[PDB]
Amino acid sequence: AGAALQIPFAMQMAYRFNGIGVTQNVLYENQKLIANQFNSAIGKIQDSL
Amino acid sequence: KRVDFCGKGYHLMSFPQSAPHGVVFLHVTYVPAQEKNFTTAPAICHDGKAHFPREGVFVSNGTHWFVTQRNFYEPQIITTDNTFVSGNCDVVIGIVNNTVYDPLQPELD
Ligand SMILES: *[C@@H]1O[C@H](CO)[C@@H](O[C@@H]2O[C@H](CO)[C@@H](O)[C@H](O)[C@H]2NC(C)=O)[C@H](O)[C@H]1NC(C)=O
Ligand SMILES: *[C@@H]1O[C@H](CO)[C@@H](O[C@@H]2O[C@H](CO)[C@@H](O)[C@H](O)[C@H]2NC(C)=O)[C@H](O)[C@H]1NC(C)=O
Ligand SMILES: *[C@@H]1O[C@H](CO)[C@@H](O[C@@H]2O[C@H](CO)[C@@H](O)[C@H](O)[C@H]2NC(C)=O)[C@H](O)[C@H]1NC(C)=O
Ligand SMILES: *[C@@H]1O[C@H](CO)[C@@H](O[C@@H]2O[C@H](CO)[C@@H](O)[C@H](O)[C@H]2NC(C)=O)[C@H](O)[C@H]1NC(C)=O
Repeated sequence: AGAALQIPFAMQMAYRFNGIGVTQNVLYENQKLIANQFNSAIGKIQDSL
Repeated sequence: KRVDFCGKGYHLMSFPQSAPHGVVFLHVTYVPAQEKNFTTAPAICHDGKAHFPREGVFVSNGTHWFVTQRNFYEPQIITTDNTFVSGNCDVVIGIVNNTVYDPLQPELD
């Protein structure tokens, strides 16, 4: 909707959780689990394809 | 609420008009501009407790910290009523030490 504005990835992810109804408190305390799950899922989908 | 369904940017209003064999839409759109740089932080540590913003974001012009809304810039003094606490800050990454003002303690004097 305009010129691009920089933002750290963690805060964008926090906004995305806040959008769906889960408060941002949850994400900041489980960063490692989310990162590991995301990496495993993307590797699995690559292997499946 | 869907992005770019009618108009480019945030949508406010629309006006219809007729044509010989069609319709013409006038969309009114809101576009931000004239941005700036700021230094952020995820949460604030104070007296062993971690404070998060309610609806906004922590910014710092260089010496002091403030909470502002995402799409506009009006700094406000950090208080204990526009933020909320959840647990102690020892696992959060990006924490910064600072103080949190409250009205009740100065009021009681
Ligand atoms: C929530 O689920 C995650 C993943 O399903 C759990 O994390 C795993 O926990 C097991 C149990 O020891 C470990 O063997 C795995 O290595 C963990 N995975 C990762 C990616 O860390 C987590 O323990 C669950 N938490 C709760 C409270 O149920
Ligand atoms: C960042 O903002 C703070 C808050 O306004 C500034 O601190 C004030 O600066 C003014 C001068 O413009 C003084 O009169 C005030 O006494 C200062 N304190 C407060 C609480 O208002 C600070 O100067 C700003 N930083 C920079 C680099 O401009
Ligand atoms: C943002 O990235 C920078 C770049 O690595 C981080 O700076 C490092 O900070 C650690 C401890 O604070 C130092 O030991 C490193 O030497 C720093 N790196 C450099 C290149 O100077 C910074 O910590 C990151 N910010 C956050 C919140 O993680
Ligand atoms: C924020 O405050 C905490 C608590 O005072 C600081 O943690 C202390 O840091 C010093 C120096 O690294 C250690 O010697 C102490 O053992 C730490 N704990 C306590 C209870 O004093 C912390 O360094 C401050 N700064 C940051 C960036 O967290």
